[PDB]
Amino acid sequence: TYKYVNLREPSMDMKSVTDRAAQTLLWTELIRGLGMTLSYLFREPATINYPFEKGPLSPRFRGEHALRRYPSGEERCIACKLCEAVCPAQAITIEAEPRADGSRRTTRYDIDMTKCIYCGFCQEACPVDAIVEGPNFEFSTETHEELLYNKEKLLNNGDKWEAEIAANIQADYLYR
Amino acid sequence: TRPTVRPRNDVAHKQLSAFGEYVAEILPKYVQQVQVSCFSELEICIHPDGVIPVLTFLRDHSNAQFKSLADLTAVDIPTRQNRFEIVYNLLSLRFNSRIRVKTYTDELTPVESSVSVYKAANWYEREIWDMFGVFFANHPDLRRILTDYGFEGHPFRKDFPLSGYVELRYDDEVKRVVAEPVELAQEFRKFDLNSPWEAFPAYRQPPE
Amino acid sequence: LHHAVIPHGKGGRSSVSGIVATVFGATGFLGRYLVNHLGRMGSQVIVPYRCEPYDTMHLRPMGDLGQIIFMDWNGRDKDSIRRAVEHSNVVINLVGREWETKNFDFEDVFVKIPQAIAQVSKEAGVEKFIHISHLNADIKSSSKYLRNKAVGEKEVRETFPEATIIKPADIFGREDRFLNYFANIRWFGGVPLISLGKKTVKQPVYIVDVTKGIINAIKDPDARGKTFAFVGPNRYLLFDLVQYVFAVAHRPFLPYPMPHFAYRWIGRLFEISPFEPWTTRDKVERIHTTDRTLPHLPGLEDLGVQATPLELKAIEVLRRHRTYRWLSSEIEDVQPAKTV
Amino acid sequence: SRGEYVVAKLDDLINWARRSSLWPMTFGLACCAVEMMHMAAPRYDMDRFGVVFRASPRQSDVMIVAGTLTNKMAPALRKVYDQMPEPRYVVSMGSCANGGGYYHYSYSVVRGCDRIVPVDIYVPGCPPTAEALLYGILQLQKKIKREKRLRIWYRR
Amino acid sequence: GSDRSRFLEGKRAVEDKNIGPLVKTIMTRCIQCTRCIRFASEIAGVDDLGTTGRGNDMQVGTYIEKMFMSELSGNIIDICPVGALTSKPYAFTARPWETRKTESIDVMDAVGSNIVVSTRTGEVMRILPRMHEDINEEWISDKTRFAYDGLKRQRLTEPMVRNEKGLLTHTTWEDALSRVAGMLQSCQGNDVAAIAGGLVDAEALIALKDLLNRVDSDTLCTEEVFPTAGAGTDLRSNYLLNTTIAGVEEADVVLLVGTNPRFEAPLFNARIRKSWLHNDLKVALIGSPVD
Amino acid sequence: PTVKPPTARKFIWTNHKFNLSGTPQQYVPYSTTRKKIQEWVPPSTPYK
Amino acid sequence: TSVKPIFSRDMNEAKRRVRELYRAWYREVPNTVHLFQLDISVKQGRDKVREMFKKNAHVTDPRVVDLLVIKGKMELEETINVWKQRTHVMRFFHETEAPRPKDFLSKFYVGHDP
Amino acid sequence: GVRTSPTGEKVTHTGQVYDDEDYRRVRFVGRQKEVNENFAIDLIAEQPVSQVGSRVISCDGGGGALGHPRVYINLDKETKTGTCGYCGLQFRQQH
Amino acid sequence: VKQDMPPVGGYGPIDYKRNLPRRGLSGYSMFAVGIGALLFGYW
Amino acid sequence: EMVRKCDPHIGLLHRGTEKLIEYKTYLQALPYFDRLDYVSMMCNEQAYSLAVEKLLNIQPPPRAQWIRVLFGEITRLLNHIMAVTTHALDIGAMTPFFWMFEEREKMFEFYERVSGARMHAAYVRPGGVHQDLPLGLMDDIYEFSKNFSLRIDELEEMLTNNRIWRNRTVDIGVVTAEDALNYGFSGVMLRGSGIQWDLRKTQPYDVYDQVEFDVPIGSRGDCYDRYLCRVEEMRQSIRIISQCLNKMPPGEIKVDDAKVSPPKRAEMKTSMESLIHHFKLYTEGYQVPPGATYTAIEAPKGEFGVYLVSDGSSRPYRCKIKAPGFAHLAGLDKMSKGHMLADVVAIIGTQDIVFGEVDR
Amino acid sequence: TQLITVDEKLDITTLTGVPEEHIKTRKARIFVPARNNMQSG
Ligand SMILES: CCCCCCCCCCCCCCCCCC(=O)OC[C@H](COP(=O)(O)OCCN)OC(=O)CCCCCCCCCCCCCCCCC
Ligand SMILES: NC(=O)C1=CN([C@@H]2O[C@H](COP(=O)(O)OP(=O)(O)OC[C@H]3O[C@@H](n4cnc5c(N)ncnc54)[C@H](OP(=O)(O)O)[C@@H]3O)[C@@H](O)[C@H]2O)C=CC1
Ligand code: SF4
Ligand code: SF4
Ligand code: SF4
Ligand code: SF4
Ligand code: SF4
Ligand SMILES: [K+]
Ligand SMILES: [Zn+2]
Repeated sequence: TYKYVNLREPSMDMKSVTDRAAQTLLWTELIRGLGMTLSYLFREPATINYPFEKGPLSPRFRGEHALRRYPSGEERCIACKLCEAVCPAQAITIEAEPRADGSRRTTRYDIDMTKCIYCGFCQEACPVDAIVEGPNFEFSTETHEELLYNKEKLLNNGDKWEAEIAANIQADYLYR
Repeated sequence: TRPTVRPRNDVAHKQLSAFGEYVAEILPKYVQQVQVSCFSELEICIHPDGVIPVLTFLRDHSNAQFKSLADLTAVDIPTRQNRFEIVYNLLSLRFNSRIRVKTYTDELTPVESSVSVYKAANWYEREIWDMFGVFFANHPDLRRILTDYGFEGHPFRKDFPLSGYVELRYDDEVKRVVAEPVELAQEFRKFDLNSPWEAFPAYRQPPE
Repeated sequence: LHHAVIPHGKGGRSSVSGIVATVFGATGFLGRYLVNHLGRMGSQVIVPYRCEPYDTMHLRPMGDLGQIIFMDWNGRDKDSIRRAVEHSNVVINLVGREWETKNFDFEDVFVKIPQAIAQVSKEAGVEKFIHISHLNADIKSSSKYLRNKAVGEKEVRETFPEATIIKPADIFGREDRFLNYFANIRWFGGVPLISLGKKTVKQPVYIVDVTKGIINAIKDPDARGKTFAFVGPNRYLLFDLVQYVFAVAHRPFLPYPMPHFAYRWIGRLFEISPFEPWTTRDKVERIHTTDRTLPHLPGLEDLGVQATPLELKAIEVLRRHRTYRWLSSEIEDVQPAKTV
Repeated sequence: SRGEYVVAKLDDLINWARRSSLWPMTFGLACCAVEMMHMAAPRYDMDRFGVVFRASPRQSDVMIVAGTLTNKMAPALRKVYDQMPEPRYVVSMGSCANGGGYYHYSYSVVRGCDRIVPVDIYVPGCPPTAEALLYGILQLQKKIKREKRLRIWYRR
Repeated sequence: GSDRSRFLEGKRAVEDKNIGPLVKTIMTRCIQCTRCIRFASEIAGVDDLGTTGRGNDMQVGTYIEKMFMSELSGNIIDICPVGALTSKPYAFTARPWETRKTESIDVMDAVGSNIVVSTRTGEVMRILPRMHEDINEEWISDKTRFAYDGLKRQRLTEPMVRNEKGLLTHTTWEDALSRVAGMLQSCQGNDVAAIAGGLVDAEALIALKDLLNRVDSDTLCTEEVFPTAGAGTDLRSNYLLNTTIAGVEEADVVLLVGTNPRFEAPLFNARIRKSWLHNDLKVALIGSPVD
Repeated sequence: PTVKPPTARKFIWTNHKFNLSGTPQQYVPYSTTRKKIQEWVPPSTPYK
Repeated sequence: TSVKPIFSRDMNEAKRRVRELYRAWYREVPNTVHLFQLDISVKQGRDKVREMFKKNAHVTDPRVVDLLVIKGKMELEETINVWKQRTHVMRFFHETEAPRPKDFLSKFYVGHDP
Repeated sequence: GVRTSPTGEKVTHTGQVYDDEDYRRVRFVGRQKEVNENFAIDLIAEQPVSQVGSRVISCDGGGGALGHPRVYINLDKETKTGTCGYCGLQFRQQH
Repeated sequence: VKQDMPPVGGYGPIDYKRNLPRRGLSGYSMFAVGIGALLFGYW
Repeated sequence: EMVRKCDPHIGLLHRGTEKLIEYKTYLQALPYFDRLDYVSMMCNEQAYSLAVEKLLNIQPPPRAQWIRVLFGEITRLLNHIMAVTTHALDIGAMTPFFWMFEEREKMFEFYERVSGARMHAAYVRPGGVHQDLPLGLMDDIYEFSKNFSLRIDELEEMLTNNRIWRNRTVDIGVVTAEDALNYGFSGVMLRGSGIQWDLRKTQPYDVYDQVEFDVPIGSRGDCYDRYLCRVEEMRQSIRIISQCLNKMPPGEIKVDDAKVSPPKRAEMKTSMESLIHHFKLYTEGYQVPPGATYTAIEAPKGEFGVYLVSDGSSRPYRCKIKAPGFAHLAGLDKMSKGHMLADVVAIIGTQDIVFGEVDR
Repeated sequence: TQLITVDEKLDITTLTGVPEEHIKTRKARIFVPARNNMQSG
């Protein structure tokens, strides 16, 4: 159930000794290595053409966060603070009060995108699928505070990417 | 109890109880308690004067043969007067087993270094100097190994806070990365999560 | 006072200072250390920049998030100034050019732009304005710099009646043009002077002292409308000053007199390039101008600043110019220069 | 004017020369070094963009701070950045280098590498994928493309 | 309990009520434990909560549109083990794991109820009682529970002085303390005096007493006019509740003269009622015939 | 989406925007909550 | 009250070890100013070392001053071997920190600190 | 349903807009205050009241496992409709 | 149930060993080629 | 150039992991372990999962254990590609680096399909695994393992027979067996030095006593025998992936003790007890019985161990992390004596040192 | 004898690395935590 790597006693007959001396003088394994390199010279390379092509992904991908909505216009977030409770980086800050129709909604929903570790506990802790971690990963910014999303940027990302996040959750929610 | 509950290994429990009685009745000078956990692991709680004479037994004895030092660990507990709980974990490759040797100290009592028995601890208890402040006499290069060079204090003591007492920022005045008192932009929000209902009745502590 | 501008915290980086500063000319030498010293109190600093944004990059590590706001501005543009200073409560003016260019003379930089900034800061409701003039600025000087800067001094004083005018005497530092000018005439031919430079008297003031003076001028309500004269504690001749410069850097030193026959013409001999000028005739007329003594004005003693002299920081400045053979030297090797 | 067009084309040439052959330095710290090596790997392939490693800080342009910035390597990072010739750029890769990350409240973590060096392009993630890092590098090229160095010099 | 369900039917939906602007009532969540009724009958003594219905439709309600307004009517927010009775000012605003529980003292009445101000990120969220056997057993009045949001309106924040017109405007502490001490240094005798309020601790009172003893001014007064005739305040036994609050549980006859202890000191009335209930106390009230 | 079109809503954007960094359309963070402590405003009448 | 010592039996040998550590730092300070090419003087450095020694001047516990000797030897070994940098030596000279309030009136003015 | 302050700044659905003398509008000078313009309280008013004929109605937000957890609403109040606790929809017993 | 499972007949066997094809001539053949090249060059 | 003293100063990446674990609950403190050894993510998840499940006195379902072993061997392929290719990169052969990172890119696509993120999955949780395999994943894992053995073959064609490689690894850092046991070496550092020890064979965890594989044992204890041991562990990992894809059992992927693993979101929105358990697992978390375990597994670097002390509450009281690279980098001081500057780089290559878990 | 006599006050304020500002201006509070009246445990 175990094997001995490098426990080969080489043969000491004049045929194999002449073969190893020919390997030493005439460099057989060097030509073998150069031949393997030459065999990779004549292949199709695996360089995809970004940004006109895109790297392959899955519908489970963890990218930019967003707050979704029902198919009636109402925002899903009912201010229940599970997403900031299970947040391992404590990137989420939630401050809530009843709004003008008495419904339990947030007033501050901040996800610090530089504390956030993109592990997706908030998309699985949210009982109403309000916060989701959508498809976008090309949201690099030139300044640090543009990576401190408030509620407004997350609702705008939800309105931006809803046409994709709805199909991804539609394809994926049977596993969850 | 068939799908989800862990299968109990009574063989390991009986063999570790026999070997715990063995190590107890050989060394009554240093071995204080011998316990076997419910998940079949052995713990030999000893006195800090027996760091070398216990381990040198377990490194050498023909029915111990714990040749490997897997992990040396200190656990700080503030409510005890001997607050540091230094934990030796030993692996015997021939007897296919592990033992745990648990000693104790406060901040000022030195614990004897075990580099003469296992050289592997040459960093580990050295780390216990850096992370806890437990001094290990007769150690060759005992100095800090994980913290920064200008770090005053010992981090993994539980009276040391989560964020430190200094932060580093670059400063263009003196053209230098300097240390200033920390002011967190967001406070570390501590969550009082301990539910007041008794989760495990078999671990109940009897009252005063 | 407004609830967001109430000073909080222990005065560190993430504290709130109660200071909203608009630092014009912040991408130079004084604005560098001024944004550095304001950002460690947590002051919301508006930085108007004219240059490339890359040249402003070294201002970004000087504060917390959102405590430095960069924005474009032009000097002949009232709209940019009113767009930049309307939310502040102190406007510091550090706009200066040691040399005139094709698009800006000294009249644009010292008379037009400070009067525009002070006029807008009056007519937009700013409580504190701070202007920076030179100590030798006079109406009838032989240099264009000091004449235009004294005229701009009088204009800023008369159009904003509480403008804290500050007179630093001669500032030395790391990115200066005072010790870096005296040390970077070494391989040109022998440090030219007039009558061996023993005829003009200076007192150099240190830049951290000037910056702490600007901070204490922002803090002090008693410092409204004054005309401060920031000077160093020790007065020097120019000759033994340049002795001390070439004696800290451990350099050869053979000065020579270059008279007024041809040492104003080495300007038009030595700025034939249109680039950043090494010398000019205004630099010649200002280095060979003595520092006037104005004891009646309040100085660094009258804002709670201990003035740090030359000898404790000249090694920090001029370690850059030693070749290799005395980089492992000390401050206890060079004898300090003679005061006057 | 005419010379305005001359310095405009000169800015176009030198900004193209600087954004077309950015040379990153071999600087990784943590998990993001693996994904930066994936951004060098034959799928996403930085080297097609003229983006090739030089280990010396003297001969590099962009410093991808890929990992976590502790206290013990803050002056090392500052001296490495100071030993890069101007123009030099900084891409902050990953959440720990951006704003403290998963170890933001720790006792020995510098909360973001913008406290130490000036940072141009923040690439968020934990780790950002090699495609996202490549997006940050191409956004850095779009940032270098709209520089106006000689135009501002002619207009100063 | 078990970790999953066997129920596959349609649940019940119990109608909400309206019992006041303090106790938000969502009766779907009730479990019919009847702590409402036992509290409102035995301790609060109001007798306005009951069970209407028989079987699974047994609704803990009032059967009328009555507004349950007692002096202790918020304490059903404490002892309801489910979320059927919530605190309407505290409703939707916080969540208990993040609350920093800081132990403190009520000042709204003279009972001095041991409380916990539980906060969140440096802002007061709610006020709970502490279980303390001699004072406030585990109850508080409604003023104690719901007066935290008067603590965040119309607050004084900055020093304010009269300008040349006679209007109060903001100023620093140097200017304000200079303009107070410049008048203070020109006073002596009874030319300076002090009125104390209702919510001021002993440290500030003794600080201002020593300050006016630097001037030799003994005229320092309170809002509440206690008679200084006789022993006055000299012996302590003529202005205290000399027995205890717990000593009400040892008495048999309690005389109340001119007071309304329901509203002046509500948990003292709750202790009087507990002695009335369990000890068969006799109470006589010389004063107005109040409920 | 030419074969399986996405499901339409009233709130999804009719104009997808690219990354708006560096432009005047760049995101600015701010507090989305109102003022907590109501400060006392003095009556502006004379006090006699 | 009978506990195991570290290196010193009583206060006399502990004072001897503190004294030899101060000897080592007094010898060390000119080398630290020289090879790190600092901007400080030997007078200023030795007065700061005097301040660092007098910061712990209230201890009569022999084990505590033994551990202070050992940690001073660690600082010394991190200074002789160039393991500290310029910044780790200049962290003792708190130069970038603003001057903190000391009296009652300024601490009253700036915040709620006792 | 966004309205505009007298200062010149948009109003969120929370109700936050800065003062005229608050300095923190200077972060919006030269940039834009990214607010949402699909207000949820104005989009939930366009939903008609669902006329149902039961006494206890079961609302789950639609979709089955993609909505909120399924709750039960009593509808015996005829003056007030039965508002769902999560989704903001509302029902009515038609008799 | 519909779940990620292996197919009906399982999977095919997977090679996990070394395969170095033993190419090239013998030693005598390589020295014969080299010495013949020497002799032709010399002639 | 003859090196007389190697002092490896560490702590340049010490980010205080095992103090931050003491303030965060068990689900919250899982993704720290992905970030310790950042090429052996799910193996560290598996070690912490076995520690928490040993304290909780529960066990995973069978399908979750087979998924853990399958992705543990995919992670072993990741770590040994990283080890071989960076040990060749630190010498100068930078070509099989670029060859094998296409295969490692495909395995990160497998992680991106099975969990969503490419490196730090947060997948292997205490109670089994978090999410069941997507449809069509095992077909791609079979189509990957059908092609990866040729990649191992051509890598061994390049570097094993090459004399320039053998001159850099034959007599470099010989480790004697008794001093290997003395210095706390574990895993490959033992097995290259002739010591027969593999924690999947001797102290077996979840289903390694059902899959059949071989243990590569060296003969001289140099860099070269450990190179051959890593190549052969890639061979045996292909063997174990074949045996796991042929023997994947149906069923669930979490433990059905719903007080430990969260319920399905389909029944979280339908049942009451499932919503209460979802709420209290994602806000408080689950309580753990009080006690101290040291669960140690065979990460591809060696013994990766968690000494977890649980006070009874839903947060760990102590979580000590034993890394293999810590004791290996301790043994660096003996291993580099008698060699030069260009051999210390090869010794740091043959001990696969990821400093995130060396520093914690 | 290997045991020394220490009758001095057991003080480690110079060994925990804590600055002086967080020793002589901080008020530690030892208390049994009161029961949350929402709950019965
Ligand atoms: C009086 C009249 C003259 C005035 C002074 C003129 C001085 C020289 C000017 C040279 C050209 C300057 C303009 C440079 C390009 C400006 C336009 C531009 O932005 O083009 C971009 C385009 C590539 O676009 P990009 O975004 O990089 O592509 C991403 C992939 N889609 O880029 C391209 O398609 C290629 C750009 C090539 C640039 C020209 C070729 C290099 C320069 C050769 C001459 C100078 C060389 C001197 C000697 C060097 C050593 C041989
Ligand atoms: N000799 C001295 O050092 C002393 C100087 N002062 C005064 O203090 C001030 C600061 O001095 P210092 O830091 O040394 O000078 P600098 O040359 O170092 O910096 C001046 C700054 O002003 C800006 N500026 C100047 N003119 C214009 C313009 N027309 N349009 C836009 N920006 C402009 C420059 O920006 P950009 O790069 O975009 O042009 C630069 O950032 C000056 O006003 C100076 O006269 C006072 C006493 C002594
Ligand atoms: S992905 Fe993780 S770290 Fe990020 S906000 Fe969600 S729970 Fe927090
Ligand atoms: S995002 Fe979800 S989990 Fe977070 S508070 Fe809103 S509804 Fe609750
Ligand atoms: S941001 Fe996260 S994943 Fe990235 S290097 Fe840091 S710890 Fe690793
Ligand atoms: S106390 Fe709560 S659970 Fe009990 S009867 Fe009242 S509403 Fe129902
Ligand atoms: S938190 Fe308690 S009262 Fe509220 S819905 Fe859940 S079980 Fe019912
Ligand atoms: K309740
Ligand atoms: Zn609903």
